[PDB]
Amino acid sequence: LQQTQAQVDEVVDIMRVNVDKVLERDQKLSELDDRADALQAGASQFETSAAKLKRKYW
Amino acid sequence: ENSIRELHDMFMDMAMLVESQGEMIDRIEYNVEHAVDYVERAVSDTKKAVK
Amino acid sequence: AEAMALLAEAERKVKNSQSFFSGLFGGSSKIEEACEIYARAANMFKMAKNWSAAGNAFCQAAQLHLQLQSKHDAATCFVDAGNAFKKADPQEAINCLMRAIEIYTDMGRFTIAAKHHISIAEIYETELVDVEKAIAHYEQSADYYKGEESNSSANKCLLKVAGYAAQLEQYQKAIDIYEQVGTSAMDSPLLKYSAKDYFFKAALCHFCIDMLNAKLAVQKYEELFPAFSDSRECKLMKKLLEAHEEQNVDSYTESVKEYDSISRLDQWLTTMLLRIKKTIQGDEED
Amino acid sequence: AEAMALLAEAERKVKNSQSFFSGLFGGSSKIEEACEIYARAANMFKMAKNWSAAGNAFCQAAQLHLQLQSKHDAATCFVDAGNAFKKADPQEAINCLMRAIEIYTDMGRFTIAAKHHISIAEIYETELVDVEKAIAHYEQSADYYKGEESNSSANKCLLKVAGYAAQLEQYQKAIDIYEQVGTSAMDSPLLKYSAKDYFFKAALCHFCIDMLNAKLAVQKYEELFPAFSDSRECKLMKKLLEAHEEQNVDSYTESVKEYDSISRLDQWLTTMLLRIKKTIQGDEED
Repeated sequence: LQQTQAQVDEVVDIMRVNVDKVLERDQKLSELDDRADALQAGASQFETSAAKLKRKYW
Repeated sequence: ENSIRELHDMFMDMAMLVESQGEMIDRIEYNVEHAVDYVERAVSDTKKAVK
Repeated sequence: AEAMALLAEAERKVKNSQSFFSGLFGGSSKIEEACEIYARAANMFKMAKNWSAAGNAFCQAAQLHLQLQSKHDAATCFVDAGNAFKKADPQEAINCLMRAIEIYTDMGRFTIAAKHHISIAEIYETELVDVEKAIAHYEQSADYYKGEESNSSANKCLLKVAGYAAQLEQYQKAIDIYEQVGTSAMDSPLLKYSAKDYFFKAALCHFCIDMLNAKLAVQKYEELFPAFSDSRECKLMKKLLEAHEEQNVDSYTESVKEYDSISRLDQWLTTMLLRIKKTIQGDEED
Repeated sequence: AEAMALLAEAERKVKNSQSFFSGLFGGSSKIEEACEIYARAANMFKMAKNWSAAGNAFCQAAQLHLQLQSKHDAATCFVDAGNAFKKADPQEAINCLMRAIEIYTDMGRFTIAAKHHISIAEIYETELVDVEKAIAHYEQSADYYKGEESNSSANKCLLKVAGYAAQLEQYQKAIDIYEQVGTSAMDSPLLKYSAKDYFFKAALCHFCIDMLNAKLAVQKYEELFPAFSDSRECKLMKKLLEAHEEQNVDSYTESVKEYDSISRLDQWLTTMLLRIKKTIQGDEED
């Protein structure tokens, strides 16, 4: 029972290592949104700029 | 059982957290190819604006 | 070396000319040069820890781009200006976030519109407490996220609606929210172990709703009552709402801690529990 | 704002010029202005919650934009026309996306053809239920995703094929699909843990088979049976094979008497439970 207690408390700490991960998870989930949202307009407007460009130089 | 309940709290936190993150992955699924659907489609006309 | 000179030097140049300064062309390359001076100005204001003229500089940098050809990078500069005064205390940022909405909403960009429409409600509730408009924007933005069917963004909006429909005390609408979202979740393995959390969130929303809808919504949502977080919902709720039907608060208060012994309570639940406990107490006097 | 005047001023403005209206150059400036305004108009109807009228506003904008020469964003206007009736109640988004996908592949392209072919498949599975066609949509679309090494949907849409196909009608496809996913699942160091339920799905489909064909997968598969999560895959099976083979029910049913607690059972698992015991009925029920 106590052998298992020690083993399981090691595994409490493996979950605490997952807690050490989860801030590194969530902040990166944030900043990848913080790029994708800003990427969306620069991606969007370039076809419109292309239309503005190619009407002239045929 | 209490110790396993403590890790169980951290794990229902873990799994429902990465669950909730899966919606930001859904907005990736938007902004992964709709981003391509603008960009590659625009360069299909700028590369052909030389024509 | 600051941009207060850059603003006035481009403000000399921002004239709408009727002279040889235009000639035949306007000032198109000139006004792009000018708006680049405003761009560089508005960046170094944030670099200089200003936070109050900086977002104003982004406002003006975009403002002198609005009437040219494209409100678009001017709209992103309004998004940046919404990111300007937001860290700061002034409310100018929300106005720029409106400007972004009636550019992106006006243009077909409901996605990014919903991306910061939620942040507006985050400010109307967390910072600039106007919580019925915060909730109206969580609800409106969730309507947009369900427009493109991005579901859990809308559900993250609906918790800020519904979870703050408890302290705004419209329980009738609180239970009107978790049903259609959580009965849609048993098919999903993505949330099924979470779905019974939501039908604790549906179930414990009482205005003293003592119908057997609480005894039936737990069943339509088919739910093994020997589920072991439904032991923390269903038979929990049996002891919580049979003792109310016993008119007996003491074993209620002992068993709510017995729940605390097996799953600790948080803010929204605990506040609604003391709320319903007030209802139970005020019913047990008479 | 104008739900009608933008239309009325653009319908008198769309006409081919073999007349005094011809002059020097085309009216492609006029229909360009008109289609940009139709885009704004379908926006203002969707903003005004008019997803039928908005969706049809996308339909004219989406079809008239091809008339100058713009196959690029007419595909996007087709997806928007599809999204409107996808959000609204009825069908006919099915035609917006079937107009979309063919033109997208006619560009010289593969991916988004499949990424909305799955959208039609989701509609024809969940909503406009045509699973004998939606599963073909998953099938050809997963053929495209296979030929692009987008292994995600390549495995996924196949799983959508087999999970309904096995129970309803196709049997050798069940194990062939769950083995095609299972081999390359065992391959990658990312994938070989998802293979456990994949070979569970390969095993527990019985095809009017009484046998240990699942045990043929056991002495095939890299279980490493000191991994006990596959004992909820095959020791489950090592009971129920001989329960079904000795035509016995109080051991077969006992397997889920104990397995319902240690694994929540969704609709497909219990329907397959009922499937193998229909084979038990055909073994027993006179």
